[PDB]
Amino acid sequence: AGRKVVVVGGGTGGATAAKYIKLADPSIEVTLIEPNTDYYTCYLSNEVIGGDRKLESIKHGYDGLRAHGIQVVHDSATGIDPDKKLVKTAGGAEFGYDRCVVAPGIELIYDKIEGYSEEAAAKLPHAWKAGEQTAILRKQLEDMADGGTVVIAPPAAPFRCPPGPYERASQVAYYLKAHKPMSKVIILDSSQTFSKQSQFSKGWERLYGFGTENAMIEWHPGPDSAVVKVDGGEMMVETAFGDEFKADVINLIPPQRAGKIAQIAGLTNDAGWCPVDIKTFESSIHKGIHVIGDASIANPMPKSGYSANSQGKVAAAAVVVLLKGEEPGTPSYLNTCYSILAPAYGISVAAIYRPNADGSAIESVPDSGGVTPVDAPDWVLEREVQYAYSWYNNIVHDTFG
Amino acid sequence: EPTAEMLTNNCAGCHGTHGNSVGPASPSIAQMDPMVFVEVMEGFKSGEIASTIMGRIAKGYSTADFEKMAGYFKQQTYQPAKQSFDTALADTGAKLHDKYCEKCHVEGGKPLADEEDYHILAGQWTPYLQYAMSDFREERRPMEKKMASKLRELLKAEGDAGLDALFAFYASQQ
Ligand SMILES: *Cc1cc2c(cc1C)nc1c(=O)[nH]c(=O)nc-1n2C[C@@H](O)[C@@H](O)[C@@H](O)COP(=O)(O)OP(=O)(O)OC[C@H]1O[C@@H](n2cnc3c(N)ncnc32)[C@H](O)[C@@H]1O
Ligand code: HEC
Ligand code: HEC
Repeated sequence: AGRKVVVVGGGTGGATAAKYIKLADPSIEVTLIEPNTDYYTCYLSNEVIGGDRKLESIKHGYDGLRAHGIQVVHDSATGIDPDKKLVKTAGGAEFGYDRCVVAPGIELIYDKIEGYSEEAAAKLPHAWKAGEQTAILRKQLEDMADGGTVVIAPPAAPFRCPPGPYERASQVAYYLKAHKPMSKVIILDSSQTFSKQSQFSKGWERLYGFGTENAMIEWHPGPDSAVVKVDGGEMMVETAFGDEFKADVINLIPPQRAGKIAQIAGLTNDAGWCPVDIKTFESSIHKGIHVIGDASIANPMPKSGYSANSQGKVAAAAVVVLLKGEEPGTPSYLNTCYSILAPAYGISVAAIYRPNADGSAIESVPDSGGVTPVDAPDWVLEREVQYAYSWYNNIVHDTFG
Repeated sequence: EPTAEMLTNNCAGCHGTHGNSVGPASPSIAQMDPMVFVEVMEGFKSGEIASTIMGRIAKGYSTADFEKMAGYFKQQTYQPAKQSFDTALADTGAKLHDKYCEKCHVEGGKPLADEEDYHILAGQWTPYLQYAMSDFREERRPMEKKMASKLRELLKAEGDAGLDALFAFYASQQ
């Protein structure tokens, strides 16, 4: 019917819910509010940083879904307050919505590491949103002195695509070899264990040295080594156990939470992530808004691009049929995060989820999913890189379309 | 239980919206014989067909879901993967295909929706098919005894140049 659904945010999650909604029943005018021109991906940016992928490759327009019956008004949302179902944006526009899909991403919390700021980002970069940021870090790695040390500092708790820091360390290490088995990646982490750890370690052993300590990657555990609340353009970071690591390129990855607009609107809870209903992704706080995967609390679904896409669908379907018809049904969601470690070595973790029993509770269907077995043969590791690319090419087409 | 389309939504990530994979290596699974689909899918599940990940994926679904799903993929239209084939070889492929594969690989191995049974090979992504054969020649995948013979002894009267020629020919069929 002639409905307006407003989708705030037009990245993986937002875009997926936008097109699939228009797609699902073309009489609904779907407006997609997004501050900017281009979507730079981040799910394969570390390959730009490693040097094999041009930054051009991960830039993507809205022309696709736009020319698909979606009005892409480039503007930042500013407020949203329900009751009288309006959405306001930094320049004077208020769009009425019958239902709204908020998909803002991660707000990074600079504060948490005293020394770091919004303006420190430009010199010591978290490339955890991509574009410009990925380029800074690439310039710094191209600019590093052979011998130069790079440190990478994972937050902990919930962050976006967990193997991210370690695939970055692999990609970086992959490059550094350009500067002679003479350089070093140092990861100062906030956690005891980590995602696809044994496969990551086996990989590192195999490629960049690792037990050898005539090795190019060093992993330093956590909470101790959690790079806290100090770093400075003296080019030093200081962990929570007070050691000082001086390094030529440091990449601080700050703690994250639901994007800002989710906080203005009232969608976050105690943790600073938005509570959603697992069947339809409608907010358990304000009705008529659906928040998707990053900014939402989705039981073990890792905060990833894939998860965003899936949820996007469950959302798209959930609203459109709920919007103007009847009772939506049950869903299945899926995730797999891929990590390429060297052009020929790739691993993956994959999982299938289902509304476990009844109500809110997403639980992986038992006996399924997993990550590339550690005893994987050459062909698996070699093939997976190609299936990683394929996953990329396909998901950025499924999504903007 | 979810609709076929709910379950099939979540595969778009790796082999295209509707099963038609964009580059460079995932298989398109759009027009797929629903019978071949549960065989393969349940094979992946059991481990008998060597996968890099589909055994992990497959193991979370069960036969009826493979049926809802094959029901869902059967109605799509397959789209040939536009990729580069060899001209000089495109030809020789055809010839060799008749003489060794044509028995079961229906009219260039195309997705003929000719009611039942067929193995789609025209317009499928070359890297995949190259891998496909590797799992065969190496005995990672169950291979039917005639499928073998023609490949295993006969095709190899041409040697690897043979397979090259076949790979170029299925790719010309766009
Ligand atoms: C950065 C990173 C993340 C990764 C990753 C590696 C890195 C280095 N690797 C991944 C991988 O291999 N596989 C994956 O499946 N994902 C990976 N990811 C995860 C990550 O990229 C995804 O989680 C993420 O892109 C998708 O999450 P999302 O859909 O929730 O959000 P987004 O960042 O994609 O876009 C949100 C969108 O919202 C816009 N926006 C913000 N605030 C507003 C307002 N006020 N109004 C309107 N628009 C607004 C924002 O600009 C952004 O485009
Ligand atoms: C990426 C993480 C995948 C997801 C999610 C799904 N599939 Fe998949 N599929 C993928 C690859 C890389 C391959 C090759 C096999 C391997 O693991 O090495 C495939 C292949 C298939 C096939 C076989 C097609 C053929 O030509 O023989 C089928 C039947 C298939 N995939 C089905 C399928 C379905 C129904 C999924 C959604 C639930 C699904 N796949 C997800 C990678 C990925
Ligand atoms: C008749 C029996 C044959 C012959 C003469 C050939 N093939 Fe094909 N093939 C056949 C079957 C029943 C199957 C399924 C697997 C099984 O044996 O259980 C296949 C499958 C393929 C595939 C893989 C398809 C996929 O899953 O994507 C390929 C790539 C393939 N066959 C190729 C092929 C070629 C090149 C042949 C001529 C030398 C050939 N086959 C012969 C059955 C038969």
